[PDB]
Amino acid sequence: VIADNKGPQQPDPELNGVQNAYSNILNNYNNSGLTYVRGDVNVFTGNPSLQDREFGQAPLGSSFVQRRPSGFESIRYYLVPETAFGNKALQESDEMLRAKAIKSVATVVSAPVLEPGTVKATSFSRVIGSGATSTVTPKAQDNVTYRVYAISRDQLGNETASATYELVRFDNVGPTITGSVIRDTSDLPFASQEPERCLSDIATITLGGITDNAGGVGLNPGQGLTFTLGGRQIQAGQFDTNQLADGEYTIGFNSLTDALGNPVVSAPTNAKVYIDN
Amino acid sequence: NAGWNALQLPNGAGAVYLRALVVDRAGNATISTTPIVVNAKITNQARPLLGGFDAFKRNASAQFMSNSNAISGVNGTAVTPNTTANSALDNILSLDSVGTLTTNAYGATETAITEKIRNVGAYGRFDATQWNRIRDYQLNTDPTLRSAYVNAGNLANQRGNNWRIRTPWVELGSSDTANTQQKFDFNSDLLNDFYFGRTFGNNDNVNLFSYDQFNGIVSGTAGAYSFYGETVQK
Amino acid sequence: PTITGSVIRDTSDLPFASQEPERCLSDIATITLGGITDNAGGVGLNPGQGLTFTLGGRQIQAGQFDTNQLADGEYTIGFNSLTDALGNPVVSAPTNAKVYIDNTDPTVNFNRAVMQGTFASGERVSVESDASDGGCGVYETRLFWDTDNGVVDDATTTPAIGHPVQFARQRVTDGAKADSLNAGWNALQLPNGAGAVYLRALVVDRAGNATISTTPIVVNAKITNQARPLLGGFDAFKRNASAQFMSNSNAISGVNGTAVTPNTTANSALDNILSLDSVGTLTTNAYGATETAITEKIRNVGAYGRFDATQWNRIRDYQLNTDPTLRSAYVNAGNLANQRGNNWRIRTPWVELGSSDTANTQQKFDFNSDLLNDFYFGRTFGNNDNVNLFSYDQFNGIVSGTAGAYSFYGETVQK
Amino acid sequence: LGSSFVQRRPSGFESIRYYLVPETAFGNKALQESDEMLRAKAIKSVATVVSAPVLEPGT
Amino acid sequence: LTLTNEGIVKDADNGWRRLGQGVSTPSDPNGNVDIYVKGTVNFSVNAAAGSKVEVFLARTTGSDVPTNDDVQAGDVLRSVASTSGTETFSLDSRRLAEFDGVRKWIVVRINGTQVTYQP
Amino acid sequence: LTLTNEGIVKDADNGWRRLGQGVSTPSDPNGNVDIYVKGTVNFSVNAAAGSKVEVFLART
Repeated sequence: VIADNKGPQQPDPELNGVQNAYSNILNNYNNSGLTYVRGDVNVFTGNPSLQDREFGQAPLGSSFVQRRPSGFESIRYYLVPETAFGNKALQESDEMLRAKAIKSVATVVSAPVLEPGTVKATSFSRVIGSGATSTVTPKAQDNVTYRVYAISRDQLGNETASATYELVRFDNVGPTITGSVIRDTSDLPFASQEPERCLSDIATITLGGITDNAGGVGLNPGQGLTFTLGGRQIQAGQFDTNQLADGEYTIGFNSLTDALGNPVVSAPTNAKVYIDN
Repeated sequence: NAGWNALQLPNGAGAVYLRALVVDRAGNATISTTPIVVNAKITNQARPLLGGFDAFKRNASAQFMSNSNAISGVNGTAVTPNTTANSALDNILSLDSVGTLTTNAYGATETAITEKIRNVGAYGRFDATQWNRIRDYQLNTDPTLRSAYVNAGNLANQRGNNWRIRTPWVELGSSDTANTQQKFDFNSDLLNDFYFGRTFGNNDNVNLFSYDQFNGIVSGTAGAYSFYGETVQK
Repeated sequence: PTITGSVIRDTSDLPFASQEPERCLSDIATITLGGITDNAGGVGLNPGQGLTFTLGGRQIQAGQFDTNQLADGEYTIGFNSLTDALGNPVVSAPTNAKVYIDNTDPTVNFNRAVMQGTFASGERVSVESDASDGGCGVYETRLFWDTDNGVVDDATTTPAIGHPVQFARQRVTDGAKADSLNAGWNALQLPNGAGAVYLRALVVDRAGNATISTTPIVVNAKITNQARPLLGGFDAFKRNASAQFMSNSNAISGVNGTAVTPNTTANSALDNILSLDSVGTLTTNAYGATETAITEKIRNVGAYGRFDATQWNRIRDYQLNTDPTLRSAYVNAGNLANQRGNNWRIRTPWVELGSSDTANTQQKFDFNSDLLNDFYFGRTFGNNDNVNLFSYDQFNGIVSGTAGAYSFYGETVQK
Repeated sequence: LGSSFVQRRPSGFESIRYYLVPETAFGNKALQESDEMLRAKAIKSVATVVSAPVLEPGT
Repeated sequence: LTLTNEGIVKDADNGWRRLGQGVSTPSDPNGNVDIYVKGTVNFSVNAAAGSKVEVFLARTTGSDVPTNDDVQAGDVLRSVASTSGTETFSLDSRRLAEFDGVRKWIVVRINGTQVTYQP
Repeated sequence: LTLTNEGIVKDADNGWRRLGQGVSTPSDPNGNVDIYVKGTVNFSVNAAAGSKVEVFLART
């Protein structure tokens, strides 16, 4: 018989972007060692030079001149929510124990990769998809911080877990904008019957805002949308309506995406006001 | 039953002691020792070269230093035990692959007969204070030593001969092949696997139940080895 | 009211210009924005009112724009709709061009020649490397062997050269997401010497994003490797001129009586020839013997052109200190700086032009070139202006034997 | 060491061919010089007068 | 790489051809007929339907440390759990450049037991 | 350690499997088919009824 009780060398997971319409990537977010992804991400092995252990020269007189382990078999990728690691009783040391621990609390698991793949693909490539647009399986969940681990196993099933993981979050939901209104505040000489429809002289405008979803990547810093009425740019506060012609006008706004380039999800409809001076 | 790849200083002959530590379910612990002799191979003529290494928090950046075959104090990037699930507070021990080589070999007949690097292992050192407490208990304080229903001399002799050792190094894992960043890197929260429910349930006083040093060993096929590491800020 | 389209284009050439300066984008870009005008003979629009433009979640103004402020991905320049003074809507809208922002260098590693011991001089070494890019894709890959590491003092040459020397190259046509370069190098070493040699892979993507990976090996001189090959007279001269040979083995000589300059025209008379005398060129390495001497022969006579020192210095300075990505708020500025400080602190490379090989009827190993860098002038990247920056500054050669010993010669380019 | 043969056995020399290229064609600086295989491709691209390949050194 | 009417092989970046050689003088003649390959070449392997098929370059296991020869995870050319009767894989001739001009083998394993070689 | 439909061996702490190998390049190919074992494995030995049976590791 031949004995094999050691798994291959530890595989290193690595992340790359995907080049299509609905995917964006940020490498480091707010100095937290976190990668933000919209759409698809590509997980591969950064060191396909790993070999199965135990290897080396056989002892003198052996049946072979070198040790012949069972040999490298496969690599698999595991996404584990960060919160699951609040349980400090999970094993770190003894890479086989680490692999068992990772398998215990895994939520998103990829199919094992038996081949490094073609020349045009990365080493043992897998794709993780997110959002409605993506059709790539498996699909992770939004607003969850995942640890990405890789486990490499040999022909007898001996497993070893990565010495390091990757930190990834997903965000596939765009911002939303609140409504804006304009009302008549000039009563002299005689107040308007309805300030909401009939407007004259100085008016007061309150403008809405744009916010990204709670728990998402957020908007780009120091970015705010602009508002127009008829053919003029309007700022919140007091505004002289004499500066533009009479007729029906409505408040318009420009659309902005979030930091991951997610389109605006919901936009309001503003009231139509007639200006009669 | 296990296998150990023998290691020795270059061109040296020495005695190496294999120790077995066994604990029962009430916390009764014993250590047995057996000696062997290790001779360096003919090819074993120099310690493996080490590149820069550093231990740093995961969200931080490395500041490498050249302190091979020694353990360095706290540098600009401190490492501390992480009791929470926050992945940003984990610790990384990284060794540069560019400076890491072994010169051991066996011109030759158009093909050099050489020795390769076999393993890059990461270890966490047992806390010195906790180990000192355990050792003092096993040597002088255990009540069983003053027990009237025991051979107080036989027990003291069998312990004085096995427990007079320094704080152990716990095998965390192997850094193995270099990454796309040309590093051998290992990640840990620097919590002792003897405690925190991994082996025994001990939670309080994180200082006593966390590693005080984050270390690594580079070993080649010829049996030569070098070690590096940094003290834990704690 | 009519509105004109806007254009954003890549104008950041360091370190390497982008293949498509208006699709793939990297670092600083230039934006030209259009405008809104009322129809001729109309009221003429409200006064002091203009359009505002955005690019995927940022407000953008015409001029220089740092693309590091945005994530990598597909974007289009957007604008608001503005009506005229009489409230007439916009009549027509332009569909602005779709662009891709990529500020991430390719990931590159070596699988073969890792975790290494030693090689013997003269034996072939299998060098295998892999590269990938998620953004605009892998374009060009080059492989070099270097003797010295962490040195930036150009204009110097050690007895073992001490500069990266190219020995393999590859190009991807379609900008695929990944590629692999596999090559063989004949190990070289100084006689009766043991040293460390670094194999470097330089990979560029399509926006000009460049990376370098390094793996160390040890080379031991063979038993037969006991002396450097003897070199005859050599000279670099214009094709229509005549040689003036000199004896400066294992060194690089300044401009002699026959200058060599880059030739930007088709005139064959202005080409440059590097010539080495075959009479004085020998190898003394060997293994009386049994009536037949066991010997070592000369394997290769290769011609190289050195990368310009000023251009290389600019590229290196950009990769080490100036790249805007280093100050980017969406990157690990420490990891990136560490990974570059460890691979880009090298001297100007030597580009493999060809092999002189067997001696001619004139008893010379001769090579012909116009001394134009193959990185530029449309061979790899489109760079035409300032011929001084984009032409070789040295015309050099290496003579290597079967035992792995080698010697080098060459002359500085007058430029 | 240990190879199936004691020396390397390349596919072996086959043929030589001659190409006449007008000098003006080299006004395009984008044509390749380095990487002799690339140079051969470049020469084949702009060849005008091409001789038949010669398989023998001749009498 | 078929032979043209002109007397040379057709132009291609990748291909293969079966060549016979002989060497002598001073030694007694010794010859070999081998498949020479350049660039990236495609190959096909036949197996029974439903059989797991694995294809390796050089070694299935057993790294030779003294000769600096290793087996790596990346050396698997192809591996399918189930096969419809035949499999197709690709080989880059520039891999293992140390063996330029000598034989290197492709190893095929069926059901984890049956092993065949092709130089 | 039987083979699953997915293409890898089933998960177990102890088991055995018969594996064929080959090694070559530069050397001529040489292969072996052996029973590989991991963990603690059970074995059976047949003998005539009433016969004393002894089993040793390595050497008698």
